[PDB]
Amino acid sequence: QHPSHELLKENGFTQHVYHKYRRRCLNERKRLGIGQSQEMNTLFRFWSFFLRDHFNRKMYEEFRQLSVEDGKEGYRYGLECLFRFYSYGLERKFRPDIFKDFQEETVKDYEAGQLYGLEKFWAFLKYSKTKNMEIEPKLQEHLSKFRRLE
Ligand SMILES: Cn1c[n+]([C@@H]2O[C@H](COP(=O)(O)OP(=O)(O)OP(=O)(O)OC[C@H]3O[C@@H](n4ccc(N)nc4=O)[C@H](O)[C@@H]3O)[C@@H](O)[C@H]2O)c2nc(N)[nH]c(=O)c21
Repeated sequence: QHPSHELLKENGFTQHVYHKYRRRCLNERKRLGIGQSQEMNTLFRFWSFFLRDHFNRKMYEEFRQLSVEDGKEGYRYGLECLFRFYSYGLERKFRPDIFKDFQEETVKDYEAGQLYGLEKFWAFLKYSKTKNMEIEPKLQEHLSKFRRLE
């Protein structure tokens, strides 16, 4: 029924349906204001799921850009979506450039006094089969807090 749900089905993504849906969502974000469009929220959640299995760089960059913007104004649903995309998507297909972004946004989340991102990162490490991942020294320190909860 909802365009996000059509777009998420088996070979259900079409460009004209997505372009229409996106534009309305982004239009309603500007008209009503950040964090005040529920249709925009459906797009954060479409992106979180879609990009796990049909990654596209430009769509990823808008997702990350718009969710980081929302997060600084105080609306964290997009960032929560972003962090799930990182944690579940990098488990499907590891991409070292996306992994570096994941580290950058997690260290930012933690420096803001939040734990949602840091826990998704720890959870990625517990579930992932990727080997010889390079973890930033700063982030390695913050994760060191969860070893005590062992
Ligand atoms: C099996 N599992 C558990 N975790 C992570 O480990 C910690 C403890 O897990 P849980 O207690 O069960 O969730 P919890 O209640 O604590 O918080 P939560 O709200 O659930 O965040 C997670 C949210 O992912 C959404 N969602 C769900 C299903 C799906 N297909 N997509 C989703 O996107 C959904 O919305 C969900 O709620 C949490 O950090 C949790 O994320 C994992 N992480 C990775 N990479 N892979 C995993 O196979 C895995």
